Amino acid sequence: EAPRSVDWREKGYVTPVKNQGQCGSCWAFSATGALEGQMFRKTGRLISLSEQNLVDCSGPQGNEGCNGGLMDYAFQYVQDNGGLDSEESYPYEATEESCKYNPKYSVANDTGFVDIPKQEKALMKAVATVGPISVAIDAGHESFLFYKEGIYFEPDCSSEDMDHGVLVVGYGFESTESDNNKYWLVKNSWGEEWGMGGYVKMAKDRRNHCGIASAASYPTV
Ligand SMILES: *[C@H](O)C(=O)[C@H](Cc1ccc(OC(C)(C)C)cc1)NC(=O)[C@H](Cc1ccccc1)NC(=O)OCc1ccccc1
Repeated sequence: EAPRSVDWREKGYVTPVKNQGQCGSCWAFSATGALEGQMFRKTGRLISLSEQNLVDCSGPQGNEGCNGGLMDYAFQYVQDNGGLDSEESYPYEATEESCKYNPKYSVANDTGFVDIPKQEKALMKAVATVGPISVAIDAGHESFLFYKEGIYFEPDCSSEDMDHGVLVVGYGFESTESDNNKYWLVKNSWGEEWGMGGYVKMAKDRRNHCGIASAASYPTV
């Protein structure tokens, strides 16, 4: 099943890499990334969404602002809230502020989310059919912090204890690397100076490396 390569950037699903700065807001960037993709699918307009709106306002859903949160809680907030503001109307400050949500500037919405079954084959299918997917990974490693090029593979990685929300925008394979040659194409939120222009190729089909298939979901819009 599924194409041998997918890349939602080339279809215009994906906003430029952003930078969460010194705020534990990775979950919000992964969520706005998944939502940006699904709104684009619906409407043909690609609009950067407000991570700050999610940071300040999705407390009721269970999120903890700059201290952490889950993508599904963010999707739940957008639903509960009846909308989400744009990045330009509600810009990123990288700290906890009073919730400033103004429905007058809502440019997005959803009707819940879908959690993907915990298998890479299932992630493959969802990426191929739906668009960018929110995923969490065990990013807690020097080798990840200082990642720059190639297919990321970390022997001590965990498939069960993930700590970092990112966005899978596709998958592929190295004509270079073809032995364990496949990778997920992953949009991170640490600015463009990290990894490959802010992106990382995570090892694909290596028995759920770093837990990339263990917490995948997307908003239904
Ligand atoms: C976000 O950037 C995260 O990475 C954060 C933990 C963390 C690790 C390392 C850093 O340092 C920098 C890289 C420099 C920023 C910062 C923060 N992770 C979360 O927010 C997690 C990850 C996750 C896992 C699975 C699904 C979604 C997201 N969410 C979280 O920590 O969950 C705990 C929780 C919070 C609130 C309520 C209930 C549970």
